[PDB]
Amino acid sequence: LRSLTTVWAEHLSDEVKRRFYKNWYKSKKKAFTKYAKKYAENNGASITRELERIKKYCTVVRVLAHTQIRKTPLKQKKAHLMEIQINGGSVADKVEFGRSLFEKPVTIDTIFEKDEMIDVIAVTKGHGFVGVTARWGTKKLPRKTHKGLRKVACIGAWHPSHVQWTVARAGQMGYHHRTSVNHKIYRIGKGDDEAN
Amino acid sequence: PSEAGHRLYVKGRHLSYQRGRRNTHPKTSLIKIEGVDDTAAANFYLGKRVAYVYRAQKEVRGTKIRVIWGKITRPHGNSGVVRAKFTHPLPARSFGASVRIMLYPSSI
Amino acid sequence: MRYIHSEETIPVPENVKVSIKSRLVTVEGPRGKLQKDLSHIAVNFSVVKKGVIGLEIHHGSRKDVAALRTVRTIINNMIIGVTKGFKYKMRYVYAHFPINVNVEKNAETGCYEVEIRNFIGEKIVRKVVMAPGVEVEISKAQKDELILSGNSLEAVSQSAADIQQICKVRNKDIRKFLDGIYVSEKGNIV
Amino acid sequence: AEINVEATSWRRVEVGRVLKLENGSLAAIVEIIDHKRVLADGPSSDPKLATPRGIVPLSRALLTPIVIPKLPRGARTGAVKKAWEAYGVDAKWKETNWAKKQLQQERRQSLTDFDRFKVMRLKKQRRFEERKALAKIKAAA
Amino acid sequence: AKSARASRIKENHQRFKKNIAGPVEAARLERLSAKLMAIAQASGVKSGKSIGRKDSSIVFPM
Amino acid sequence: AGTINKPKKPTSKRKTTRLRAKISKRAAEKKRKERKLARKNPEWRSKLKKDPGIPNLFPYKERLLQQIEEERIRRKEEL
Amino acid sequence: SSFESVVVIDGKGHLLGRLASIVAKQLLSGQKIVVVRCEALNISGEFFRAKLKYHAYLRKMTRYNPTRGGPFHFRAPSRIFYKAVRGMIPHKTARGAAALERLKVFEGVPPPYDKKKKMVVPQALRVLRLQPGRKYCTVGRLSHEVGWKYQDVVARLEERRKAKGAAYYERKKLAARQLSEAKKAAAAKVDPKVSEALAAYGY
Amino acid sequence: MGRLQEYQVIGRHLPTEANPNPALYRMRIFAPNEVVAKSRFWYFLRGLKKVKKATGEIVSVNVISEKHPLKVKNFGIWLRYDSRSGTHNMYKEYRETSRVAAVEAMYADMAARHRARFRSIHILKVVELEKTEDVKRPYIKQLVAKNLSFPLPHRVPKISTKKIFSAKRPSTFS
RNA sequence: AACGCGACGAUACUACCCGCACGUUGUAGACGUAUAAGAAUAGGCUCCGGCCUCGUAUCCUAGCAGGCGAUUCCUCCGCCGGCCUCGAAGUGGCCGUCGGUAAUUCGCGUAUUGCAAUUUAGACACGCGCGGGAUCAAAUCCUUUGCAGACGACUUAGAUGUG
RNA sequence: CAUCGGUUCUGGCGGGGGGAUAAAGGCCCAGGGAAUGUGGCUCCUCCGGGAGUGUUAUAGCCCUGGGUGUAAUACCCUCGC
Repeated sequence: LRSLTTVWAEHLSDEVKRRFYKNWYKSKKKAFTKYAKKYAENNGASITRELERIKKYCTVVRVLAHTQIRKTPLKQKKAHLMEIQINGGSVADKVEFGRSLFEKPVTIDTIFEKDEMIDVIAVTKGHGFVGVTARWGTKKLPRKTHKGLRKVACIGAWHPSHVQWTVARAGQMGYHHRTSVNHKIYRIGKGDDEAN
Repeated sequence: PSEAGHRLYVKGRHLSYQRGRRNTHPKTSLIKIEGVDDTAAANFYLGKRVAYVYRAQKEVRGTKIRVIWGKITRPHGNSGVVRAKFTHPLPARSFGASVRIMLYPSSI
Repeated sequence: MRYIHSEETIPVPENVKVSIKSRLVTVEGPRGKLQKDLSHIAVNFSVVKKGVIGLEIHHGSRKDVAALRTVRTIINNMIIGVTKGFKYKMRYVYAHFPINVNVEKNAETGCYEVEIRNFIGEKIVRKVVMAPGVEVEISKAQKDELILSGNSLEAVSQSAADIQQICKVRNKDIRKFLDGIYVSEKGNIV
Repeated sequence: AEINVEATSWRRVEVGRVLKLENGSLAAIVEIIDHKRVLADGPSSDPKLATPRGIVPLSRALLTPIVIPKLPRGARTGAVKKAWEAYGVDAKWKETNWAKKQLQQERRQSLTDFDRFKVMRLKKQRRFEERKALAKIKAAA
Repeated sequence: AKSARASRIKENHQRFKKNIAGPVEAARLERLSAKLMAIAQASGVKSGKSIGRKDSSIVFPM
Repeated sequence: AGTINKPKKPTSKRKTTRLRAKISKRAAEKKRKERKLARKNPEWRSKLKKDPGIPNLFPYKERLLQQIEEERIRRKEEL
Repeated sequence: SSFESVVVIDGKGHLLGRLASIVAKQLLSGQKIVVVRCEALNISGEFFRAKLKYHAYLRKMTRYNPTRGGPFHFRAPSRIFYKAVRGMIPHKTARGAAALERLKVFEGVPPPYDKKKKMVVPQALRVLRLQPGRKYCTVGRLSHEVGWKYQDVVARLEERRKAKGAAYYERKKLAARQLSEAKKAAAAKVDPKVSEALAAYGY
Repeated sequence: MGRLQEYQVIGRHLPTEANPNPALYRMRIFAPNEVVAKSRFWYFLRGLKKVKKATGEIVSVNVISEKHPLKVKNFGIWLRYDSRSGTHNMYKEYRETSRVAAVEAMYADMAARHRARFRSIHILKVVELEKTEDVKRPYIKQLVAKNLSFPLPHRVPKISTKKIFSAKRPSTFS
């Protein structure tokens, strides 16, 4: 798969603009400024050309969505942006749907439902540099073992004259990308509901 | 105006030196001449001069182009490959390089 | 040794039309048409006589010559299929649990589907889908009989084999448990 | 009973079949030895088409549509020659599209440089007037 | 025991998918799509209708 | 067997110098031993070998036996 | 023996080893070689023999670390052809690398090689080499069974390319016809001396 | 085994006071040349009459050309060859225009079908079949049949090996 | 893939783009470095007449390395603009303007490079220049954070604020 | 570059000798023989072609001897340009 084009909205927030910057406080915030002029010049002929191109040549359509991080108690001001695929219908239907969804908030209850069983993609809690006993569940050596007991006694007793990739070694444990499946949604509670 | 070319030589490719399976003698080179496939066809080009043309970095006597000259000595094998002897042996980087076989000295 | 020339003859009825192009034999008759690609065997097709197909091979080996008889029999089977058709009749018997067989025709495929229930009291439903062009009917003259008919002998017999094979008794003595569906009679429709 | 068979029809070696060799010589089958060697004789009076009587392989020979009818199997040079000027093999061979192509090939290979320049200039005449004709057909539709 | 890759278990799961969970997932899917559509609806060169050109190589550079 | 989808360890055809020399030594020892057993062999051997004869499909074999009888009669008459 | 800037070879109907040897000799001689449509390439013998060969090749891997030094199994037909070519070339030499940089292999016929003339190699053609009755297999089919994912994408791209080539074919047929009546109409206005001299010389 | 010329080799034992005129012996040898002809003649003389080269001498060596090299003939060959089992007869039939070509083809086919070399093959009789009725083998009976005319399917066209690249797909129909 | 690739945003300068002005700038190596059906090979192609071993073919190919001037021709090529079109790594078709153009013939020049010496001639990328058109940006160190961490690295925040 | 000398590679041309004074083969003369039966004749048919007869006719072939002929040519040797 190869991305052919992307189509951006006319107005975007500062929290999603912060995703393109590392020193936003020192930045002049010039991002997307000349791109906003393409909605004005030639009555959007260029952006209409990208819309016709995306209707004609592509087979998979993904919207870009950012999370409103200002409504959370987190100290972070830079928002999280991802690609969300549109499934079902034809390519023209997907493009019209995305263009209708531009600059618009989509809540959680219209993407997911109560009783739906979904998948969770996240990152594991980091633990730093971890020995083999907690890293792999290996058996501890007996008490006062020479050069340590939280180790593996034989990393090799046999040929090759090398350490194999399947032998347990100490290192970073945690902070791994994980995709877990089959998670039931018990409730989708509403923010404006005072008794959710 | 004229839309014609100006080529008065015949093209060739320099394959390798005279060699065995291991030992290699750079004193004699092996060439394909364009359009020859037989020993009888290669027998025409015996004694013809041959020039290999390359470019350098420095400007000496009004040119950045140097030529090494030689002559075709004898046929080689059955596929029209010819042996060439030069004043200086060819660079080994020139394996696959194009060479210019002259039409002179002519016996026509 | 390599055989200089070998030939075979195929008689063709008057109502049968045969078209051969790039070893793709089309046989058309009163009951329909049949198509079969025979480009995997080196054979020269010719019209040696009115109503006679000539199969020829030149400078071939014994296996290449012996393939001509298989070619002849497949072509004659196509002719018999478009002319008279093929009919396989099978019987199903049971000891204690009556086998409930049901035949329907799927609209969106056009093919026949047969569901078998209560095979030695099993709660699963065995669904077998016939090849296209094969018709399955319940016999009304006799008891516990399926009739399969078609133009393709291979398709009809393969569907009969699949119906026989879906009802296999598992982990039991076959001398005592005689349950199953068995192919009984083979012949032509007319 | 309607039969429509679309198949191939090879030229078939037989007593009297005329073969063209690689040197331009022409011969005729007089006897069949095996499927890879045949006995051929060329009795033509033209030296370019002449072939001495003897064995030739089928791989060293080609197939021409000329067949001498009713030629006896194993006929000697005199009988084959009587059949040859009875049938006029040379005239039909010259009428065939092959011998035109090889004759055109010597008319190419025998050219002097002056002949090549004349070919170029006469071709330029023909192509100029053919380009004019090309303009007329392109302008019409 | 039969594995997760067993053909019989795979066929049983396929029958389950087509006959039982299928209508439930379809009904949830269509109602969620209805809500999402409700929120969503709540010259050629000079106009962009014609797809013109925008404002390492596969071939050998010659 | 499941050779197609799961092949096993290949059988090497690359001979080793030690195995080649050992096979050559055993082979030469085998010819020497067969020479010794041929010299010491007590099995009876015919002075005249079993003549295979003349093939039956030979079209002129009856003519050859005609010349055989004629030559034998001529030799008997001469002697 | 003809020197070209670059030679494009359709991979359809060719034999892997013979085509690889020929193009390796051309690359080491100095001829630039591009091979297209490696999915339609052919290998002689029955298909299960090639399956044996590729699964035996799959068996090999570096035991202590498969991420370095091991035989890396490229499943693409073009990359299998590239491995066969590379095995016939001293690839660990500078001359070998400078020859290998003159080769490009692709699945299907990507543009702009779709609008370029394709050569065929008679010394590697199946119809000119193999005996009738002998079995043959497809490199694309082998790749699809051993894990190449892009058989159907190449199939539909080749389908659309064949449709466009068909359109170019009726355009070329129309041009060929109108050129034929152009020559026939111009033949009346040709000078007879020019006609006789050109016929005598051979055109 | 090569360009075989056929030789009549005649030899005898050296004259002696006891036998002033020894008997002459003539054999027909298919040999590459005259040296091999004399060598095989002396070898068969050791095998038959026990006459040595030291005690004998060659009287005549003559080259026997075919009477009709331009006439297609059928040859029946009666032969004895040595294999690991021992001595074996064969009768075989060939189709050539000369005895030398028949014997060369017999050597080549015998080596290809049974791995016999020149020193392990003894030619006993090579006879020209005077009638077509005497032909026994089916692969010669099919060639001496009535009005035999056959096509040539799938002929690979002649393309020069130095012509590496072709601009069109060749046809295999002529 | 840290020597695989794509899309997008912002890009201060000596940065970017356009024109010509050339390289003691570099290139596994220009010299016409010309040519698109698909498919089958015990069968194919077509103008529907017939044709098929053959690419041994087709295009182009003449003039100071290709000049100047006529006679003559409306043929070929190229740069731009418009309309379409080309997504497998995107480029071609038509129209219009402009410029060049032996298909025919003729006139003036060619010398002296001295009897051969690559025939210094093309493409891509790079650099120095002018004369113009367009744009006024980020990253890191520092402080802080603990969703992270041996140190690096990672998630954050620091420019008027829901800081 | 030309004329040379030594060594050597390659291409072509003109003659002589031998064999069975090659063997063939072409054209004649004289004999002898057969069908993978030519023409003719008879019998069947799908009217396309098949079955039977035999000694050249409205094709020819095989064997022997003689003439042209001290023919040419393949092969080997050999004199030169």
